[PDB]
Amino acid sequence: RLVKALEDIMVHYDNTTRNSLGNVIQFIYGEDGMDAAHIEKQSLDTIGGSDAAFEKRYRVDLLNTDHTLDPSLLESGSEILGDLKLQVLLDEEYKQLVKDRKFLREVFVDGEANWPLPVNIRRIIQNAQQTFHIDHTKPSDLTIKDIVLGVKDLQENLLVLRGKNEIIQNAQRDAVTLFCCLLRSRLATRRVLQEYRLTKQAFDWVLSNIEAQFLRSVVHPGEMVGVLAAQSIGEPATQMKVTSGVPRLKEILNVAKNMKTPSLTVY
Amino acid sequence: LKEKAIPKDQRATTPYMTKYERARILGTRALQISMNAPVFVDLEGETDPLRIAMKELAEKKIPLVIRRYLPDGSFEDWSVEELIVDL
Amino acid sequence: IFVYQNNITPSAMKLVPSIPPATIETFNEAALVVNITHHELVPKHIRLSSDEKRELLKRYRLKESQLPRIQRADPVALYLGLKRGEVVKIIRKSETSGRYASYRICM
Amino acid sequence: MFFIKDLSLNITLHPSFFGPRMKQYLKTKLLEEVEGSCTGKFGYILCVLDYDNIDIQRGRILPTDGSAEFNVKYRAVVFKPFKGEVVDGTVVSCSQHGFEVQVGPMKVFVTKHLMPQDLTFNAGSNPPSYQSSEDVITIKSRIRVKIEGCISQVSSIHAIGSIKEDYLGAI
Amino acid sequence: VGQQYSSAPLRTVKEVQFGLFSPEEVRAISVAKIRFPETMDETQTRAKIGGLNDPRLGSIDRNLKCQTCQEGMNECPGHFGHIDLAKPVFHVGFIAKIKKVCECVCMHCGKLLLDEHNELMRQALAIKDSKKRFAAIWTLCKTKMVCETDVPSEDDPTQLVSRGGCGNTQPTIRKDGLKLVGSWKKDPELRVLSTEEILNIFKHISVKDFTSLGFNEVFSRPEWMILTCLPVPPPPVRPSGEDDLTFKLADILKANISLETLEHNGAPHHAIEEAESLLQFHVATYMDNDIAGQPQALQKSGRPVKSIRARLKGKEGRIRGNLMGKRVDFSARTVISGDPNLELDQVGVPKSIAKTLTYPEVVTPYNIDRLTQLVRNGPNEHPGAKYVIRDSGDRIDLRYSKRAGDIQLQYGWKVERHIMDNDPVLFNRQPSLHKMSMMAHRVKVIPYSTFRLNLSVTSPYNADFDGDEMNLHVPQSEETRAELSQLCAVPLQIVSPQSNKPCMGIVQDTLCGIRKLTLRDTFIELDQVLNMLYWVPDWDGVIPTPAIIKPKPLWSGKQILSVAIPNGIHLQRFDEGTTLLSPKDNGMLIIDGQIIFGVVEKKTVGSSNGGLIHVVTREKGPQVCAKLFGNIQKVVNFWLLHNGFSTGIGDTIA
Amino acid sequence: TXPGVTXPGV
Amino acid sequence: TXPGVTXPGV
Amino acid sequence: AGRAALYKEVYNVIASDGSYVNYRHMALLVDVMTTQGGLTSVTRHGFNRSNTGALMRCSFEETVEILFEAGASAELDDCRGVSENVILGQMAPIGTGAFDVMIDEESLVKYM
Amino acid sequence: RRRLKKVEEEENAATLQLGQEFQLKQINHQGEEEELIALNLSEARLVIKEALVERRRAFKRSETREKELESIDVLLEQTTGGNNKDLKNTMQYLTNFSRFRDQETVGAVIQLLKSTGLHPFEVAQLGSLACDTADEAKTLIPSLNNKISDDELERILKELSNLETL
Amino acid sequence: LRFGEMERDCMIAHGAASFLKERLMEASDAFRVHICGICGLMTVIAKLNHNQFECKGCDNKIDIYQIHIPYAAKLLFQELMAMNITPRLYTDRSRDF
DNA sequence: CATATTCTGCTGCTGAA
RNA sequence: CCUAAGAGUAC
DNA sequence: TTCAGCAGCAGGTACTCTTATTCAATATG
Ligand SMILES: [Mg+2]
Ligand SMILES: [Zn+2]
Ligand SMILES: [Zn+2]
Ligand SMILES: [Zn+2]
Repeated sequence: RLVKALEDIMVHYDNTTRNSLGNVIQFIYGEDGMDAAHIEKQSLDTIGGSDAAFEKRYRVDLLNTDHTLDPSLLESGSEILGDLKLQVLLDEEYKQLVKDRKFLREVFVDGEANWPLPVNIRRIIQNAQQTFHIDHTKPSDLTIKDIVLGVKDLQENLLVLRGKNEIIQNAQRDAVTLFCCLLRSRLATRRVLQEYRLTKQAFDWVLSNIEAQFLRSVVHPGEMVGVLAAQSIGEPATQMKVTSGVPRLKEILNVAKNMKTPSLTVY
Repeated sequence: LKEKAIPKDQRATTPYMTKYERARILGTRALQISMNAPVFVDLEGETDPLRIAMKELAEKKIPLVIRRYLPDGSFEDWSVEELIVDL
Repeated sequence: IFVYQNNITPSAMKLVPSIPPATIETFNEAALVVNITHHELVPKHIRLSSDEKRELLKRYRLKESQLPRIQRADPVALYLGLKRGEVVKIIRKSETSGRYASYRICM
Repeated sequence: MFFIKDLSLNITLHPSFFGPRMKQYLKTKLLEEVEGSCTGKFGYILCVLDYDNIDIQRGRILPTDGSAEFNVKYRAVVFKPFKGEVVDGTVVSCSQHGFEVQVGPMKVFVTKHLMPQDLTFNAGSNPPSYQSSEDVITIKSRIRVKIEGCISQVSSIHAIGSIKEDYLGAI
Repeated sequence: VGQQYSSAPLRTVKEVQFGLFSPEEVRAISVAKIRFPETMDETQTRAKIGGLNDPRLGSIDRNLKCQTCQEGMNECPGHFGHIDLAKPVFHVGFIAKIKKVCECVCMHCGKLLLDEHNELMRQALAIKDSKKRFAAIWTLCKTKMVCETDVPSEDDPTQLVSRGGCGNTQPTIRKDGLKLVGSWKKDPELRVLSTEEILNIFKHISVKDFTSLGFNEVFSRPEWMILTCLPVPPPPVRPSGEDDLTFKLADILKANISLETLEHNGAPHHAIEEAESLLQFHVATYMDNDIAGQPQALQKSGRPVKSIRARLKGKEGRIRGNLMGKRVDFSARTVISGDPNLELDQVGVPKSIAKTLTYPEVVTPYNIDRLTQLVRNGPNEHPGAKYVIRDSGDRIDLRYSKRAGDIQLQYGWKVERHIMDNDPVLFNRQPSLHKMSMMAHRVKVIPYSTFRLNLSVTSPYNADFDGDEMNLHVPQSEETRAELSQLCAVPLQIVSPQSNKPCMGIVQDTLCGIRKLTLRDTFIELDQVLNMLYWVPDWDGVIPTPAIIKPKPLWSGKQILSVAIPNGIHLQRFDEGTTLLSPKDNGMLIIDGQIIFGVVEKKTVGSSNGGLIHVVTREKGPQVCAKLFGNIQKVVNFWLLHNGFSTGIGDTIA
Repeated sequence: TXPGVTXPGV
Repeated sequence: TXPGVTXPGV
Repeated sequence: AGRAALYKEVYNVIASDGSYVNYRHMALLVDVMTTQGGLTSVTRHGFNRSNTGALMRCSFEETVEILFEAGASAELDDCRGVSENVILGQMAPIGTGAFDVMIDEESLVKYM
Repeated sequence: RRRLKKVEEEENAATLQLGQEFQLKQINHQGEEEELIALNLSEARLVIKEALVERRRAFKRSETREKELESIDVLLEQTTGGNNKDLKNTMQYLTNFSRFRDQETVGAVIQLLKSTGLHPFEVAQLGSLACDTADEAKTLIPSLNNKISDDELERILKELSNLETL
Repeated sequence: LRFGEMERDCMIAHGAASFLKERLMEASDAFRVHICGICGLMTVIAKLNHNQFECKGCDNKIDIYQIHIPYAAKLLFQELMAMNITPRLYTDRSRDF
């Protein structure tokens, strides 16, 4: 029954999910436009932890001493202190991180940090570390402006929708906002310069691989997602106070006016 | 049909080739090679039509264009030359 | 908007539809005690303008009937005073992408 | 009468024919297939205009077949006889029932019932001719004829004419 | 031989337009008029002219061509006949609809009861979809029992505007079996609404009226719901022991002849009505034998008659049993056994199955030679060829052809030859609940009567080896073969969209061994190390430096298993209580393809998210992941073979 | 329903 | 109604 | 809110035995069930009554009645669904069939 | 639409019911609409000559009645091959019944008939048939009846007869 | 072997449309039938040896097409026609998507 | 003497107080 | 050859 | 300001094998 119901659902070339009549079921597949096979569980580092831990992990102050960065971290470590434009860049990066923290806490109420996202940033960082032989002792060649602008450009390059109008652009920004939050959480200036210690070419390689992997993870138009969903629901059901399992699935799919255990939850 | 055809300068589809597009391109090219179509790439001795088509796709010598259909009937013509094969 | 205590007599319901463009909407007090739109299961509903509806149908190449439907008896549709043919943008906090924007047409 | 009209033909090409001269093969197969043809929808098709760049379009591969289906669009000159239309012609044959006059690529059979009583058949003359007191209509004789009946035969269109109207007959 | 060449243009169906036959359309398309219930003439050797098996409808014998199209049974689609019914009868499937339509339209003047002057009729007629329009029009007009020759004015209900009404009272209509009975409100009179008067009132419905009722002017007019000419399907529809439909059509003709003779010779209305009811019952049971309440029309042998509706519906019906799911050729089915020595994407195919299933390879200059050799081999040995498809449509069978001499292959011909190694084949276990239960494997011809598959691929198939049977399908074209290899391939299905995690993993013995091999106690001496290194097909040829060099060179199991792990893989999983040092040897740390620490078990090499399988397939590719499956299986199976594992009663004793 | 799961109705 | 879908009424 | 509750119920059913299914599959299911403005069931009375083509509607259940209604109403079947092309034995516009492959004369001449 | 079976008026040139596909306006291959231009015998002859000479030039890169017949035969055999009996007969018919000679006269005639603002079929019939007087032309072509005034038709036919050459 | 409904659904999920078409047509039943563009019915008399195509009733001879449908589909359409339902098969779109 | 016929799962009121 | 029934095989 | 009259029976996916039979009884050419 499920497969017959969902058989005509397909992802079309405008990334919309439509049936045989052309009716839109989802304006983008899975509300993110990503293939399920390219999704892995990753930790969003901004939603969890404490405020002090968050500031220690992310905040960088070029003009004060409480949250400054060690000048040995980067090559221009003694000349960037006292700079103002770079301080503006750090301020906006941290403001964006705070906004991302608030947004993630608004999305996931339980504060769960491990959620399925397409591109595994951790493995890309590890691959760069093993490929370029980061010695963890030489000061980083990167400039902070390079890091911030590269992150912004990489976000601009993560295209799910290619349209050139306000509706498609806004939908594109909506479809990548969670992955963009993950990218900013991982590729932060303090984290890059301290925890990972990227070089210039290592950072550029990380950016390029993130872009390539994100573009590779996009759902392919023509995917018969309706049958995939129906089978992905039916097969675990075959593997199988309140009724559960096959009878409850029957009561859900067959929208039954009367069910065995009608329960209500009050907070 | 002029209204159906979206102009090339404002195609809104991905510049990458889908897995279904690649599979159909390889199948069509192999079926053409099996039926004595001219080969546009120099063979290194391979006799399988499928791997001949794979070699043709690797260096972009497949003279086919994908007509991708939008749900309203409009279509976009993407040449195999300009389609990026990342997978 | 008419707010009543218990019920409206059927002899008064029939004259609720007045001369256009005046639309009379009747609401029961018991149903208005709890604001449905504050439930975390209820996402954000924003009524789209005629220009916005035209732009949405143009950019997505959609017809009148190819959009997802919202009944003209849905509690949110009554809350926002939807009339038929008007499209509501639905902002949803999705767990795959942080923001999702759907659209539902009134029927 | 003569017109020029927009026509489209569907041509299927085998996979073996997709060499650099695909355009030339398509154009040559358009010829010999529609050139000098007859159909009830458009009458006679005599020649194709604007041969320099005939719109061949892309060409769609038939799935599971490999043959490409082209929708070639072109300008074609058409000679469609119409009911009750006057056209000039050259008489090529005469018989008891009527006479056959050559109009363009077609032969129009004008019956003996559709002539004035003064014009009468004469099989004694060699060749037989529709002779009158004032003139004689022989082989290779000009005549203006109003076509009033056409029967659609795909192999060769047939028409029936008349010269009863005023100033209809030999010029 | 298939079907010979036809000059008609080849197109695909773009739109299917449904509708009803007009009686004149049936009379126009019918190639013969059926008048005799007997299917065979008095000689009992020929099809009777005018009978139900008229040769103009199609040939019932292979030896004869169809009298209409002059084609064989293979080509002839069958041409319809028509039976001219003496009196109109109700189409059973439309009776309810008829009951609705006649309840929406005045039974005397044939006009819709509530015109646009009714306020609710503007709302009802404005509905777009025809079904909803008809539902609204019916549920509002069924309660009106007067034609309303005069109606209150739309501007104000003071003056009266006169439409074309007749003022008669509409009857309340019920169905009593296959007939409609109308009760007129007493000024109640009960009488049967004759099909003739219903057809007359349906033919008088205006175009606007019935197009507002959901009908179409061209494709379905309401009066076409009444049967006056029955289309007789050709013998292809009812092949022969006569078919049930043939007996039903014979009964229909018998009833039609009886009614015709009774009407012509003059008879009481009782006998005429009885014959009419018999004809209606026969027609209805011919179209639908499962009418509720009425007794089923029994076949000659005392069993229910299979109607057209019974043929279409059900699991074994036309749609579900022959179109949505049909029996296909080039398929095999046999028992499955496990093979640790096969690749993940490799399936063992019995030699006999490979000899029966065949693939058509197009003769090409690149493969003219090898195909020729297969043609020389014949069908009785493997590898070989079973058929040669000539470009003229003739098919040379390799059996009974060695007498004729050697066959010269020409470009464009086809060699239908035994499936060989590395042939992409679809492989299935049914019920096949998901797409991973139907995957593309590569053929490996084996000399035993069972399908052999990797142990890791049994998990998506939900397959055991206690008698399970599995199915094998072979593509018969290059496009299907290519998309089978590039879309449905087993390595591509390693990570499933079902749970964004691998569906295949190390299972059963290979799992147990991989736990025993990766223990800290497990030390492997030089000879077994060399054997295990050689057992890895892609081993680079360098012997790893032993974990212990003196006083005796010993390799650990982790060191040997790290050879199978591809270079460049980093995995770090922290289990319960594990530290950077692993006192319990739990968790997992692999750096650059070397197992730094951790006992390898279900959490590492199983079908789990973030495990070795997932990391390898997301870093190096599905082919590398399948090769990892093979390498790990080979090394662990060899070690477990030379180490041993058991279980007994003492293992259950405390 | 059906049967099973007449109609409704009949 | 009917029955089904007495009357109404009776 | 009904769609969100339906997804939560389906997810509870799936995760009752510890199994995990990606969000998009159940999201598609609950979006299909709620795309008509109300809760549409996976039953003969639900998805099989939407005007989505007589040939694919009849393939589920109530075949002959669906065909009769289509004949009476003179429905047009655009053959966009998978079942229509399966019944007609032609390539459905799914997967590899969601597009058309065409030959370019100019590109083929450009190669040689 | 898609009306099964066809009911339509019988074709009649006098009634100007040329056909469902011979209507006044036709969609060109560029996608826009153009008036159905109807070729008179001389204009059609020039069009055929231009098409054939252009085809001959493309294949190369890739007057009295007898000499014209020989020339058209040679050019026809050079341009096209077989199955041209219909085209040969049409070409000899055109060379026989030609009312205008070259580009200048046919251009003048076509612009003059365009200035008349009459139906393209009617102006093509005017150019096709070489009449003498006004009412004689009216009775030759029944589609001309009550479409233009007698004096205007007479004067335009006088200019046509003046443009009639050889 | 039965290529059932849900095996077809597995192939639909794979996206292998051409393999599904080959399974349902070439392997099982591939029937070439002649129809006309006037009425989509299969009432076209096709004398292939004589190269004659004629649909009686429509009185047409030049507007005939051929389609490849399963013989089960042809039998279904013919049974529908015997059941007073017209499955008119048209090879062109009368409506925009 | 051989052949024809007699267990689960849905729906629509209005009349009379 | 068809139909019906029964017995089982793997889920 | 408010409520009593019913009624109709199929039912997952593939696959193997066996067994009975498909009116009897009577009238008429
Ligand atoms: Mg088992
Ligand atoms: Zn036949
Ligand atoms: Zn009336
Ligand atoms: Zn027809």
